[PDB]
Amino acid sequence: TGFQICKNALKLPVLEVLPGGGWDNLRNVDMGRVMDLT
Amino acid sequence: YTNCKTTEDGQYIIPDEVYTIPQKESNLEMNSEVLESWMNYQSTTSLSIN
Repeated sequence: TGFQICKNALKLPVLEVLPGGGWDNLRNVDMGRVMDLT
Repeated sequence: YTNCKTTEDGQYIIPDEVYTIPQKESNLEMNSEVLESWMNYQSTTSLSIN
């Protein structure tokens, strides 16, 4: 799950915001991966 | 640091047991001011007699 391979192949920077990630609605803050991102 | 990660906007090398979620900025300036100035003046008498 290391994007470094093709971030190295083609020189673009990876997007920072990503949806596949849990989120606490009470504390209102991101929590952790849920949907895997390859 | 085995499969050594890196933050998405790659300018760091996080260890592969942590993940980051990037955002911020905030600042605030504020100042105040106070001045003054005062003055005064005089008095006079005179008598020339005889």
